[PDB]
Amino acid sequence: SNISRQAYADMFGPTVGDKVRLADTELWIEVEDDLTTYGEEVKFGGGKVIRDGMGQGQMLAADCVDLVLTNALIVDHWGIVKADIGVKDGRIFAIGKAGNPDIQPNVTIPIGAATEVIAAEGKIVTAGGIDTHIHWICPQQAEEALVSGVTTMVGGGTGPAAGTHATTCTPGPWYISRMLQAADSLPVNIGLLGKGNVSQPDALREQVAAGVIGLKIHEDWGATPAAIDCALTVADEMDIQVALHSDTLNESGFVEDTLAAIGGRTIHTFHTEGAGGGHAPDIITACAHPNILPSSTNPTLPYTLNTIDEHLDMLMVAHHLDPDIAEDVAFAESRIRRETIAAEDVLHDLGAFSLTSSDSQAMGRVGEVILRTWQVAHRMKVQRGALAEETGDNDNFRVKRYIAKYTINPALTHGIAHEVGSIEVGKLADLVVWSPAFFGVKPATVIKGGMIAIAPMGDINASIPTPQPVHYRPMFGALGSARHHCRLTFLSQAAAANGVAERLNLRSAIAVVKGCRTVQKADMVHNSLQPNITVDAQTYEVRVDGELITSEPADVLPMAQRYFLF
Amino acid sequence: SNISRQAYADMFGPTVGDKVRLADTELWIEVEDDLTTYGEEVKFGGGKVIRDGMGQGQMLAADCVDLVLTNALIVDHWGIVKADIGVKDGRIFAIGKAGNPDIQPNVTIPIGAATEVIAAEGKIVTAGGIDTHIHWICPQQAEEALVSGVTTMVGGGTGPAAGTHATTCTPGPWYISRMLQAADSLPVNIGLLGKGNVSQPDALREQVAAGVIGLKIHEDWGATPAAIDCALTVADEMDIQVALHSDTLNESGFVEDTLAAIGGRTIHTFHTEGAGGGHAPDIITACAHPNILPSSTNPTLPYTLNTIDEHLDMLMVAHHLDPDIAEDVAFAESRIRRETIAAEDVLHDLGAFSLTSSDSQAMGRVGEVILRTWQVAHRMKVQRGALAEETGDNDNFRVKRYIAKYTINPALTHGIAHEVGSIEVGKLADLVVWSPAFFGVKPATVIKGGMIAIAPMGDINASIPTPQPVHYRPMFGALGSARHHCRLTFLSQAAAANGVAERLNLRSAIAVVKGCRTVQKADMVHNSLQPNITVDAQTYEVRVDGELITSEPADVLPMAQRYFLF
Amino acid sequence: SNISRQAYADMFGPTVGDKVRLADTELWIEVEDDLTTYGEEVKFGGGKVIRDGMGQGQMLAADCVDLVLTNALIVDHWGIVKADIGVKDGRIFAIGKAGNPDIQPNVTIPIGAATEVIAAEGKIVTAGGIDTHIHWICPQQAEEALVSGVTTMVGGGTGPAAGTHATTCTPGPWYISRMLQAADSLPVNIGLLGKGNVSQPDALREQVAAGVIGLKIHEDWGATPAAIDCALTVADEMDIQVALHSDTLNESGFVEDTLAAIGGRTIHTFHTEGAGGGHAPDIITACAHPNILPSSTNPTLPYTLNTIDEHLDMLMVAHHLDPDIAEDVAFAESRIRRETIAAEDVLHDLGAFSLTSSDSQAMGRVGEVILRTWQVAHRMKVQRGALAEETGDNDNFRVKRYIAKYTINPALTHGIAHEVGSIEVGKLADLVVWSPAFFGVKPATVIKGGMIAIAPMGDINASIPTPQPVHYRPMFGALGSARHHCRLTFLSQAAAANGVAERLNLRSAIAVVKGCRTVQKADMVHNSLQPNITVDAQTYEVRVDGELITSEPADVLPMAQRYFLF
Amino acid sequence: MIPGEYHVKPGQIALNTGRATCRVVVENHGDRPIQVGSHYHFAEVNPALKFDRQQAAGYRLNIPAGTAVRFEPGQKREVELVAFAGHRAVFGFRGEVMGPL
Amino acid sequence: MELTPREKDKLLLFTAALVAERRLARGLKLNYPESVALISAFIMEGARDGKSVASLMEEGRHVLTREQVMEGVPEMIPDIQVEATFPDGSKLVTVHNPII
Amino acid sequence: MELTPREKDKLLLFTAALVAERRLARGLKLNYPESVALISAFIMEGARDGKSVASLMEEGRHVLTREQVMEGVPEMIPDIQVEATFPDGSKLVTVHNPII
Ligand code: NI
Ligand code: NI
Ligand code: NI
Ligand code: NI
Ligand code: NI
Ligand code: NI
Repeated sequence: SNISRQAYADMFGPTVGDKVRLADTELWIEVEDDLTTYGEEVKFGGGKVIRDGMGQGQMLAADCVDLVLTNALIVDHWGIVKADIGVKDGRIFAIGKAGNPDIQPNVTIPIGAATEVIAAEGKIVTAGGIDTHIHWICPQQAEEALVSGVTTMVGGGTGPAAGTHATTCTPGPWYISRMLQAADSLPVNIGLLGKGNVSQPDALREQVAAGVIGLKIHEDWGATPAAIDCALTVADEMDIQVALHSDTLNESGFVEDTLAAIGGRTIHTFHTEGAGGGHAPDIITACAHPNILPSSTNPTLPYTLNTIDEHLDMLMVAHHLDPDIAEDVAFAESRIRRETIAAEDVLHDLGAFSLTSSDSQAMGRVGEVILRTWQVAHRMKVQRGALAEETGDNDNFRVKRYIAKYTINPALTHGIAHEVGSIEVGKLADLVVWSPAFFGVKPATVIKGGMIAIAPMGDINASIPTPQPVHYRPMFGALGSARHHCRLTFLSQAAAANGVAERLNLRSAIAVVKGCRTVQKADMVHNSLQPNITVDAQTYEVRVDGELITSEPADVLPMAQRYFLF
Repeated sequence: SNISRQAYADMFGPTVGDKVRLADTELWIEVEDDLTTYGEEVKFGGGKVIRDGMGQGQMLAADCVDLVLTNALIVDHWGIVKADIGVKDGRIFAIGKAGNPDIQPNVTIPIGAATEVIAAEGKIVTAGGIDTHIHWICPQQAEEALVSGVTTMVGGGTGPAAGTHATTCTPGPWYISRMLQAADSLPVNIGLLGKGNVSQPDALREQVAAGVIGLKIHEDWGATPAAIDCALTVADEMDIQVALHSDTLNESGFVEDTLAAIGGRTIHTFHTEGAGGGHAPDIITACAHPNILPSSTNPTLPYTLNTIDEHLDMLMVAHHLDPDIAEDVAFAESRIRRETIAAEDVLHDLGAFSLTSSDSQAMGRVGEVILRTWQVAHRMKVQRGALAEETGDNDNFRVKRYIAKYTINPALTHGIAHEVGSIEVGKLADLVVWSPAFFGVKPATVIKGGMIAIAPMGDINASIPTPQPVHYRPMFGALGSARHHCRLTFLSQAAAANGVAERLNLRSAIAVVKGCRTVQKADMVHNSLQPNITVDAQTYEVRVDGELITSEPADVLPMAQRYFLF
Repeated sequence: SNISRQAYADMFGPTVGDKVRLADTELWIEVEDDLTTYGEEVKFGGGKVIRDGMGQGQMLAADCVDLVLTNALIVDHWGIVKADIGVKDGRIFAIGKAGNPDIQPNVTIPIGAATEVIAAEGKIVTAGGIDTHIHWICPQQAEEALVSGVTTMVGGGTGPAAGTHATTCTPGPWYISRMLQAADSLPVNIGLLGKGNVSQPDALREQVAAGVIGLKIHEDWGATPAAIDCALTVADEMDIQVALHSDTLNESGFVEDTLAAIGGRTIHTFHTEGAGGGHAPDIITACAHPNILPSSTNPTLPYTLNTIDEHLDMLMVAHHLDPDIAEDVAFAESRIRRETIAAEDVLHDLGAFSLTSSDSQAMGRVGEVILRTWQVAHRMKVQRGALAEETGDNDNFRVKRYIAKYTINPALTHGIAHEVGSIEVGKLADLVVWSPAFFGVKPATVIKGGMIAIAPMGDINASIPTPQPVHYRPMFGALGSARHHCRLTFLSQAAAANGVAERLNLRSAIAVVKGCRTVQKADMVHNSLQPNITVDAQTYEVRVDGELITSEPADVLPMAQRYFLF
Repeated sequence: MIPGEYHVKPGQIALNTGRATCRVVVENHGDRPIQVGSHYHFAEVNPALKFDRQQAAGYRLNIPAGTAVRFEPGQKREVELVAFAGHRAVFGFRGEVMGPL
Repeated sequence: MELTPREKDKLLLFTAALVAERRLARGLKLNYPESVALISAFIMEGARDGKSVASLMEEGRHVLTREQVMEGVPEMIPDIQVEATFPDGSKLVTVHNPII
Repeated sequence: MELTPREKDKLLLFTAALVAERRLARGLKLNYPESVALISAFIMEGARDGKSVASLMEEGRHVLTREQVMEGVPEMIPDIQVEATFPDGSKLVTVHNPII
């Protein structure tokens, strides 16, 4: 028959042409395409469509999906479309039209007796986030990140030890082995970074052979040209990634010396703006090079009225600096610059910075990577208007550019894009379901490897799952053996071949990293800009092609006081 | 010598002829028998009886029990007696007289060096409850149920997904395998139900071969005559049970059509009253048939002043119904009838309804199965007086009839009575110890497979275990490998033979279901009544042999505000 | 160059000659030695010493330590010295000077790429405590003890059962096996005690062969001369320890009869003062014998104004005594004597009592073993002044005498000193880091087997680990497989040989007890006094060589209201 | 209404019926109190208690299970004993019998 | 006290409501979590008092008005649900559009 | 703050007592858990004030009377026990038959 568009939206979620506001921001997305056949949408419930002989078929388990997310509004780097999502064997099976081929047309996702259903009508579905700057200071960080919508965590550490407080390093074979074993207990995908600060190659090869998927070069352990060259040489031969936190003190040379030491080899630069560490005051100029994959840590995102004030003492505690030692306070201050902090936000909007990360409990907030990325997008739309790439009266392109920062780009940078990072067929089914009013703030459901791992849950003894108090609680996907089956522990190719998983008796599924040396700035999705950027040594002013890059500090931000109890 | 009866009761608990009030209800039980020899009772403590050469013997571990519950007042379907309970190898060894044969007479339960002691004098001991209507919406339900005194949970689900929110189904091999693995982490015995709504037999056989011990036919997935017939055919060949939630909409036929489709084959009818689902308004007439094992879900037990008011919105959320869609609200209302809700309570008192269950977080309260069963017994005694079967001035028979509803009957219905369900020799030692003042509300100790799994525990740092705050905390029986050894995962005969436990690497003890097809109404302990029941299509009045069946709504109930903080 | 002593202390912690106050007590320790080379101290952080080519060398993992605790002030039975501590393979590698041999002098602890760093400057480091009087009433006790600084727990129990409430016994093979399996889930080293009260040797041998490292003789199970002799005979042949709680009732004989039954064989006497159990009123005279290793439980330590008042009801609940039964209250009162309670504190100061323990939730506080030991030391210094052994103007000797009470002495007594008990090379790296202001009260870091297992942790989502709320949370060393690798399950030599670990499939590292029969009073470090002690049968007055031993009750104690919220 | 209250029927319970008993005068000659449990083999109690140990052979106190009789120093009193049953085998205590009788 | 998991869970709701209560007292416009906690806690006390489910379904819509909460909050709360022990046992109270 | 497990556990008792305190203030007759929490919290504060164990064992019997609690409650509480940090360390306070 016929149905009005509003009534339609209320039943199956929005369709082509409808716009949706992201949380309480000024960002609006417009449905670009709808893969359904009007009248044939599948809906589950009492007397609905997904029933025997109707929307559900007679096929065996092998010929139908294990899980279907009905009427989902997908937001990913490749599009903002309405469709059903099929999951089979813990992986994304298809994005299309679900149902029963026996009576329905255009069915690409068959529903059978073996199919579970998640109703996504009126919800937005995205890939799980990937934070590549984790300091394993405590295991509790995993639950915090998962609750925020982050399903993969890459970093290093051994617990609350001085070395880990300051750096993302899991030092040596013994600690690496121990942390790989501990990883089986966490409900997120994990990859570890070893200590890359050494001028003896074999000391690095041992760590890679033990299991790390990357090496962290940190100034606290000595970010010298010799150490940098050594780490990159080993990375080039073992196909692992190097993450850099450069020499802030300019002790061994200036930024140009470090860049020269890198010698055009692929490298991921952490907190490229500089506040989190790096050559003062021009480490930000690294984003101009083709071999540099630049990311930001989150406390400087976005530039607000209280940003500068909170930074000094945060800096001190994170790096074990003494406020009574003049040289210690002088170097802390040289890292905090209003000029570079303001420019960073614009560089993200332009696609010059390609990733966002946390820097968990070491000058960063583990549960705020996604939230802050969207706050930057909002502040940039408000200040700069539409991007040159925008088409139509929506912010679709800006949304695709920003979501790529914590999903596909971190995956490409670390050689794990073959497993996770986006909603594409064949990738692990790490999905996050959001209600539009809470997009980027509080998820409705977090799926790991095809099983729900955490979600808001009301009174356990209640007659329904909705009564108060409603707070996040671990689900079956986070329990024992089910967890092992739904998570991945990433290993280096060498470790995988050496039988490290068998030796340590790792229980989780194993994935190997690859393609860490071949990625370059041009490969970052929607964020491949290489600007002719300069920093004034005296004023710290950032300029691109001579024009001054800057922005204004926010007094109030969306995704803040309206959602949190504290 | 001689001792007064009161002083005796204070030291060893009540004996033959003494009566005890169950919590704050009007139900009184009278000790029917005492298996002790007066003067030879065993008591543990400083300078007591259980000591070397005295109440404790010289036998090796093989010749004595591992655990003895001294001076217990047993309440079970077969009797209300005073006796010692011996547990050996995680199973009930004997019910009799404990002690040392070297110096004591009539010892049937030998106590030796290898014997632990639980003092049950002044306490009531019962079998662990069995809830056969679980929606695995979240893992937290297991702790809630265990704390209430329920040690076995049968149901289906995959977590907080739409399909599970509405139905007790774990769809297909992948999800079934995943949930069987997750089950090892839970401190209760578990058996899973698959999705039985299909007209292709092989799609059902796959699920049974994967591990489910039953199949749920639910109207939300299409409770049609074809689907029903298919599920029953497979059940008949694989010795598994079928649980039914019929076609409320009368879409494929009326109740007589569904009954015809069942064709005299054994089937467990969920929430037979109808509010939780089923042919409107006469699904309750199913309790008249010999092949129907009928149960109630708990929100309608017992009929109270606030019952009707809370049901509409509960119904809506549980079945994903839209309150704006007229047809959705009309079918919700046709399920809520004061007439059938009031009659249900009486039918339980008469033994026409044989089981009580929860319907956890899908129109039911997981921690209130036991509590509500006793509230019904209380309300029925208050309204109808003594049962025709009562002997003596006590409520012993009514108590045996009601305890059978959440213990032995659910066990028989699901083919697990050979392992659990009652305090009989050879059965798993799942026992619950209660203080009379808190009977059915808050247990003193919950034992799983011979080990205490959860119990109230005071200040951990205190000088004794009693100081405040006292709240339920997991014990050793709920920890890692000890848990695996003290719990059971029930599998179908086919799954057991296929080596599913080995393939999934299940760690817990395995038990197989059997005898699901041969049980009938006549086999339900103390609840085998098949009344000539009718429901008026217009008025909804329930009549048995022409007489109107009804009851009055309670304004206040026992086991309520006197015990709970909220 | 030159640096002032105060500035030096602020940067690297105190050095030779400097004194430090222990928490808020009157005890002061003086650094006896410093193993560093002034100017060559290693410090980690931004621009510090531990960096590539500088304080960190080029050696492979095999030639450097996994962890180094820099500038630690060690307090152990052998000395109070300043030094770096190296940990390799989960064990103490060396105590000396850390750094890089390439550019630094006197380096005995090489730091390389594989080395993690814990900054201990300004902190005190001690061995993990060892509580040998644990009642396994609930698993939560393990976290409580670990948080207090206790890393090894020896005791018995099966959970909140009457037998365990009263005694430290894990009765028989079945329960022993179950508890050994449950132990893998706890973050502390564990050894179990079986029920030693039997006059049939084989019933004891079975328990030892099943896994217990000792046998508890308890009066509640009959502490008769026959049972005592039997347990000691088996202990002598299987190299396990016997713990005694004698016949308070003097039912089978007086203290001299029990001592005669022991017949000079090695035995550990629990709560030797008597309040926790034992021949009334002279069990305390046992500390005069060479074969008796005497310990105190903690509620009587130290003697305070509220001590007596709280004891009666504590006694009753712990032993299942009836306050209405005259004989029960009379025997409870005969155990509580102001005279012996006051003398106990002095006997500890003199080295006549060699160990402190808790008696967890059975007349003892699991989280207060360390705390109360120091409160006694404080009260004794205040009342008696300096010990005859003191040298210099400090309390170094008294501190060494008292720390030995909950570290090395319990280890020697139970045959586990080859694995734990002190900071010596080759022993398991169970270390506790303390800030001087919180010494003995709230640890800064608790290390188990080379990994941090628990520590205070602030806001998980914070930019640093310090923001409020800060409370103790489990770390990686307490997680799954990492935990198994960092903890030890102690077994008897017989169990180890029988393949018990393989049979039960224990996952943790295994250690075997040995040397339980050869230890004597003369072997207790700094606590080997055998005084000619007498107790007046009528007045209960304790005298040593005729002189009256006594002390005054404290009205206020340090390590109390200044640190706790409740 | 009292939750979980008992309704104990009035009367008395006769303990250890149909078994041999005997009375014995016991005196504590020790300087410390001695308390004996209901099931302890009386003939093997603390040596300081003076009585006809020969008469008490195979006997225990005829008192309710779990209770005891206390003897303060110098206290003299007459107690009633009841014979052991079962196999009448005594093991433990002071190790005086360790076998049947 | 023998507090079950559900009783302890409700203590979390009670405490969250104390936070909101103090902020409302200062004259602040309540946010999303504060509003849900305040209204929920109100209902739980109503049940303790012995009020009927029907009465609470109505009274619950008069705890907070649109002028006492932040913009958008009323629309973020289409309904509030909470269970409590009424004199006749546990019952569910559903308050539709509590803030107007 | 470095709160240990026991300190956090006591926060649960304190909060449970806040619930009871407000209900008693409304004039309701307290139930079993509310009564135990109220009296327990009272003792903990007594210890913080520096009162002796002996004084509290007595004072604790005068916090609630039989007319302020529901029927049967006094009989469900033969005694109350709680530990707290007194000036002289942790001590146990046992109050027999607290409600009369
Ligand atoms: Ni950095
Ligand atoms: Ni970092
Ligand atoms: Ni149903
Ligand atoms: Ni259901
Ligand atoms: Ni003892
Ligand atoms: Ni003890």
